[PDB]
Amino acid sequence: ELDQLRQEAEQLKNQIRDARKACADATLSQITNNIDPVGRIQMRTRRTLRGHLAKIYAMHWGTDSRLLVSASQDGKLIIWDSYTTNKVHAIPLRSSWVMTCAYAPSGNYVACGGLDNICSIYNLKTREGNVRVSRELAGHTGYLSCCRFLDDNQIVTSSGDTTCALWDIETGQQTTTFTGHTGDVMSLSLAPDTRLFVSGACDASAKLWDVREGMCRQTFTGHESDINAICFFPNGNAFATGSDDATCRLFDLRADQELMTYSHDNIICGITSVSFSKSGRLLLAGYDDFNCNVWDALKADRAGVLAGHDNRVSCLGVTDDGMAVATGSWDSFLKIWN
Amino acid sequence: DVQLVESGGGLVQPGGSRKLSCSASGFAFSSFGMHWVRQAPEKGLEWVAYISSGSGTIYYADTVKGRFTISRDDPKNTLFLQMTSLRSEDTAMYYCVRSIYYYGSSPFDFWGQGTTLTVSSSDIVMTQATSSVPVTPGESVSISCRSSKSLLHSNGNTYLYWFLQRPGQSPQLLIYRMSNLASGVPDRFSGSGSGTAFTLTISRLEAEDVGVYYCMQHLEYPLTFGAGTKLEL
Amino acid sequence: SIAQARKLVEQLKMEANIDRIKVSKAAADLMAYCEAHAKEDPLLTPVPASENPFR
Amino acid sequence: GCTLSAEDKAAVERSKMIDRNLREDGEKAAREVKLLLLGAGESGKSTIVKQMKIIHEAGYSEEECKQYKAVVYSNTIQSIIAIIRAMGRLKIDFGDSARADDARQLFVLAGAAEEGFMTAELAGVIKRLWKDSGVQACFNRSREYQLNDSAAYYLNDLDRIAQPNYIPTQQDVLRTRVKTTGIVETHFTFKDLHFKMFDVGGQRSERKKWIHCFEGVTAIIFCVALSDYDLVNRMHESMKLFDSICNNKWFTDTSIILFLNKKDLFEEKIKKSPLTICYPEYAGSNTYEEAAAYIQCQFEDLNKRKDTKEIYTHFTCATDTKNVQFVFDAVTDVIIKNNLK
Amino acid sequence: EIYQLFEYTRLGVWLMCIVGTFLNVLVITTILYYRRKKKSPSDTYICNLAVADLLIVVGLPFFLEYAKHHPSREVVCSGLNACFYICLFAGVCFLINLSMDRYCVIVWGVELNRVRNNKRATCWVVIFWILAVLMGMPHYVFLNTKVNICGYLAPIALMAYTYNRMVRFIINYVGKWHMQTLHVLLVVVVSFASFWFPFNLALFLESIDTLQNVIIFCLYVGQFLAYVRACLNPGIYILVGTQMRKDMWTTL
Ligand SMILES: Nc1nc2c(ncn2[C@@H]2O[C@H](COP(=O)(O)OP(=O)(O)O)[C@@H](O)[C@H]2O)c(=O)[nH]1
Repeated sequence: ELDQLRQEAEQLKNQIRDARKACADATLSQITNNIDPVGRIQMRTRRTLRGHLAKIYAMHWGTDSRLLVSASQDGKLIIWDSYTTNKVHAIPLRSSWVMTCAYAPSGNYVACGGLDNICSIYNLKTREGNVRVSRELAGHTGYLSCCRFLDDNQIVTSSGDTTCALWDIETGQQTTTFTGHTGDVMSLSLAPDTRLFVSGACDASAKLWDVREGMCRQTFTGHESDINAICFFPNGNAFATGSDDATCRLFDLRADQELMTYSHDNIICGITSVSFSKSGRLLLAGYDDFNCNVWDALKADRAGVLAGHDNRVSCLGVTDDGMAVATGSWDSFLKIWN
Repeated sequence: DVQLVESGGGLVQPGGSRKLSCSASGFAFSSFGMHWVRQAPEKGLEWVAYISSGSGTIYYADTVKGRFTISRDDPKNTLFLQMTSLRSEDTAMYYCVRSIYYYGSSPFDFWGQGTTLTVSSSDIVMTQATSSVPVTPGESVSISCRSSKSLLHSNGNTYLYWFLQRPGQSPQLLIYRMSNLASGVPDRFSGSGSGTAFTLTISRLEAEDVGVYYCMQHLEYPLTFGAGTKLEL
Repeated sequence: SIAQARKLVEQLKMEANIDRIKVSKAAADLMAYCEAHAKEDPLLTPVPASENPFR
Repeated sequence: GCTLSAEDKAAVERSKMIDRNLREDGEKAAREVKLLLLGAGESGKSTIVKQMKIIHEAGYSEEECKQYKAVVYSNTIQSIIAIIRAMGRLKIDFGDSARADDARQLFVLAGAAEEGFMTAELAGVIKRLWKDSGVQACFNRSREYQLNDSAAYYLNDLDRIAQPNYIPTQQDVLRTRVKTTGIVETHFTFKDLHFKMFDVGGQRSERKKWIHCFEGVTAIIFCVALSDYDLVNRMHESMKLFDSICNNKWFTDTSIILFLNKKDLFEEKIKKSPLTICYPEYAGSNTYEEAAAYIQCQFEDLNKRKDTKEIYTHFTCATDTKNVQFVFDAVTDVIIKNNLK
Repeated sequence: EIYQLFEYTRLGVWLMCIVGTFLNVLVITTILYYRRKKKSPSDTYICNLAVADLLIVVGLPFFLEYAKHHPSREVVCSGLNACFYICLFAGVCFLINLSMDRYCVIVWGVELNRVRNNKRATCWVVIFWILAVLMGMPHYVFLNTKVNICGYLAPIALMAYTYNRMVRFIINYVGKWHMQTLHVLLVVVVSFASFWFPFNLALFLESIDTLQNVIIFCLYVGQFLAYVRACLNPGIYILVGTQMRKDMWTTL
C-alpha cells in the first residue's frame, strides 16, 4: 500500500545515508593542512566593453578564447572581439525577454531563449552576409533557463517545467526527455568529454544524468535553499554548486558525498554564478553585494576580491586557455580581469 | 543566389565620357564594401577604386585620381562609376567585386561578370616569375611569388591572396592570408611560406584547373597585383 | 498517487547499489591533479607582460 | 592611431556604424509606455487584450470567426458536459423522465468530438433538456463546481449557433476562454504615442524567480473580479496576492491601477447571497454601491506608505466594448499627467 | 600705482559689487533650493563657477577700498593678482568640465543610471580647486605669456571642437532638448572668448613713453571690463533659459 511504500523509502534513505557516512573516515581539510597557501591574488581591469543599454543576463566564451557573446533585455545579441573591443555582429531578437545564450564549440552557431518558451538557433556563416534564424525549437511548457551545445547538431536545454531535454537540430522533435525531478531546473553544466551533465534546481538537490540512456545516477541533498549556479570541475570527478543561502559547496562524484563548504560571515546575499580555474585551484563566485570573491579550492580561506561593478554581478566565465576572466552585471557593462 | 550583372560600355571617341553600372541581387548590399578592378586585353589586373559601406572612405588608383568618380545608391542596389576624359590607355574590361571586413571574413570572394569599354578609334612591387610551366595530369606543381617589402604585420597576420582565372570566365578566390581555404574549394590546394617568399602547392592535379594564377597583397593601399603565371598542358 | 511511489523505489535501489571508494583517495587525487598543472595556470602565477595578449 | 593595418580600419568603422544604429534603435523605443497585466485565473486579462486590439487598432475581419468556430464549439460542448456532470455530481434528482435517458444517450454521444458541426439530434436533445426545470434549477443551485460564467450566454442561443450556416460575431469571439502557455504581447498606437502591454499567463512556475525582469515598468494593471465572492474563498487569495504585489521592493515607483470586472454579474447576484459570506465583519445593507465601496475600502488598506503611492480604481465590464474605451481614456490621461518630464 | 584713477574718482564701483552679489546669490539660491536640480552634476560645476565669480568680485573692490582707507606694494599686489588669477583658473576649469559633461552626454548615453556620481566628482572638483590655487603660486615675461596662451587658446579650442560635434548631432537626432542648451553654451563661450581676448593680447604684446602709456591704458580698460563682466555674467542664463528666474522667484 502507500504507507508501506513510505516506510520502504524511509528505510532506503537511512541505508543510503548510512552507507555514505560509513566511508567518511577523514576530512579534506585535515589531509590538505600541510599545503602551502596561494598567497594574495590581485587582478586589475583590462577592458570595459560598453555597448549594452539594459541589464545583461548571460554570456559565453568562444572556444578559440577570443570571441564572446552577450545577451541583454533591450533585445540584442552582441558578439565581441575582446582583443580590440570591436563589435562583430548585432542580432535583433523576436522576443526581448531573454535569459540565456550559448556558443557552438565550432563557432558556427549561437543559441538563445527566454520567457517565450522557445530556443532559437542562429547561423553565423552564410553567403548573404547577415545572421538569420536557422531553427526554432518548441515543446517546453515553461521559461527556458539554460542551454549548452553538445555538438554542431545536438543541444541540451533545461526549463522551469521540471524537465531537461536533448535535441536533434534537423528534426523538430525531442530525442530524450529527463523527468524524474521535483523543483525547477535553474542551471546546467556539461562534462568535458560530453557524456554526462549535472543540473541544479530549487528543491535543494542536484542530479547526475547519463546522456545515452537518460537515467539519474546520484542525488545530492546538502544545501538549505534554491540552487542558482553550478559548474563541473575540470578533472571530471567533482563539481561545485552555488545557492541562495550565501554558500558555495563542492561535491565529489567518486566518493558520492560532500567535501567542503565555503562560507564567510557578514555575507547574506545570494550567489549568481560559479566557475573554476584551469588547474582547479581557484574558484570564482559572483554575489549580490556587487563584488566577486576568489576562493582557494582546497583551503576554505578567501584569497581576494574583485570590486569593480556598481550592481549585482550576474554572469561570469573563464576562457579555455585560462588567460582572463569576464564578468557581467546589471549595470550594463562587461569587464575583463587578468 | 548571389549575382552581379553588368551592362554598358561601347566604342568611345577619345576625350569623351561614359558611366558604368553594377546592379547586385541576392544579398544585403548595404553592408558590403565595393571595389572596381580593371584588366587589359593582354596584360594583368590593376586595382582602380574602392567605396566603403556607408560611403565614408574613398580611394582611387594613382593614374585615375581626379578624373573618375565612384558612388553608390543603397535603396536601388546600384553601384556607379562616372568616367571623364577617357585616354587611349583605358581600353579594358571592368569587374565589380564585393568584400566585407571583420575578424575572420574572406574579402574578394565574388567577382561577377565584366563589361567591355573600347576607348580606341612607395608602392609595393610583386613579382611572379611570369612564364608558362607545362604540366601533365597526375603530377604536382608549385608556384612562386616574391615580394619587395615584408607583408607580415605586427598583429601576426600576413596579407597575401591567390586567385585563379579559367579561360573565358571570371576570377575565383582560392587562398587568403596564405593558409585559409576558401568556401567551396577542394582541399587539394595548400599555401605556405615566410615573409617575402611565398609558394602555392597543388598535389594530384586534376582537370579543369588550367588557367592563370595571380598573387595579390592587401597590406596597404593602393593594392598591387602580380604579373600572373600561366599553367598549360 | 501510486505510479510515482512505485517508480521511485527501483530508482532508489539503483542509486543504492553502486560501488563507493574512500574519501581519502579522492582527496589525494584532487590534490595531485591540482599540484601537477600548477605551471600552466596564468591566474595563479601571473606571467610577464611580454606574452600577455591584454597588456 | 597609426599602428592600425589596412583591414583593421574597416573593422573599426563597421563597429562605429553598428554603434550608431544600436543607439538610434535604443533611443527610438525608450519613449514608449509599457503596461503590464497581473491577477488570478479567469480575472479577464485576455478579454481586455482583445478589446484593446478591437478598439485602438482595427476590427476583426469575417475570416477570423471561421477558425474561432472550432474554439467556440469546444467551449459550449465543454460547458454542457460540465452541466450534465454537475447535475449528477450532487446526486440531485430532476423531473427528466425521458430526458434522463436522453441525457445518458448524449453523454455517450459526447465522445464524438468532431468539432465541425453538432448533430441535429444532439442539438435537439440539448434544446429539449434545456427546457427541463430540474436542470435549470441545478444550473443556479450550487455555486461550487467550476462552471464557466459564459454558459448562460452560449446555451441561451442554441437556436442560432448550432445551425450549420453559423458564423461567430464580435460578442461571440469576446466571450471565448482559452489557456495558452507563454507570454502574450500587443503593441498599438494611441494618443500619438506607442503602447506595449503584456500578459504573463500560463507561466505555471515560481513567480519570484522572474518577476524582477519587469523592474521599472510604466504602469501595472491589476484585474480583480467581483462576481466570485462566494466561489471556492477566492477573494481572500486575491488579497493575499495583492499584498505581495503592492509591497514589492521592485515596484516602489510605479502607479498601480485596479480594474473590478464582472460588475453586471455582481449587480445581478448581489440580491440573492449576502456579502457576509466572504467578509463576516460586514454589517451594512444588501445594496450595490455600499457593497462596492466596502470592497474598495477593505481592498485598499493592504498598501503600506499610502502617502508615497495611491492606487487608481474603476468599475469596468470588459465584455461590454463601450465601457472599456472611456476607462482606458481616463487611465491614459492620468498616466500622461503623472509623466510630465 | 595702478587702478588708482578709477578708484580715486569714486563712481559706480558699488554698482558692480551690488549687481555681482545679486547675480551670485540668485544663481546660488536657484541651484541650491531645488534639491540641486535633480542632483545633476553640471549644476555643481555651475555653482563652483559662481563661487569663483563671487570670490573675484568680493576681492577686487574690497582690497582697493581698504588701501584707500589704510594707506601696499608686495601685499596689495599679491592679493589682487592672486584673486584675479585664481578666479580665472577656476572659471576655465569649470567651463572645461561643463564642456566635457555635455559632450559625453551627447555622444554616449545617460539612459543607464549613475549611483553617487556626484559624490565621486566632488573630490575631482576639490582637486581642480587645489590645482587652481597652485597655478597662481608665482604671483599670489613668462607669466604673462603663459596666461595669454593657456587662458585664451584652450577655451577657444575646447569649444570649437564641441560646437563642431554639436552641429552634427542636430542632423543625426533632430532633437529639441539639445538645441537651446547647445546654443546657450555656444553663445556664452563665444562671448567669454571674444570679451577676454583683447586684454590678454594687450598683456602679451606689452611684455614682448608710448609703450608705458599704451600698456597702462590697455590694462586699465582691461581690468575695468573684467570687473563689469564678472558682475553680469549670470545675465545670459536668464535671457535664454528663464527657468532660473521662475525658480528663484517662486522660492522667495
Ligand atoms: N459576462 C461577463 N463576462 C466576463 C466579463 N469579463 C470577463 N468575463 C469572462 O471572462 C472569460 C475570459 O477569461 P480570461 O480573460 O481568459 O481569464 P484570464 O486569462 O485569467 O484573464 C470570458 O469567458 C468572459 O465570459 C464581464 O464583464 N461580463
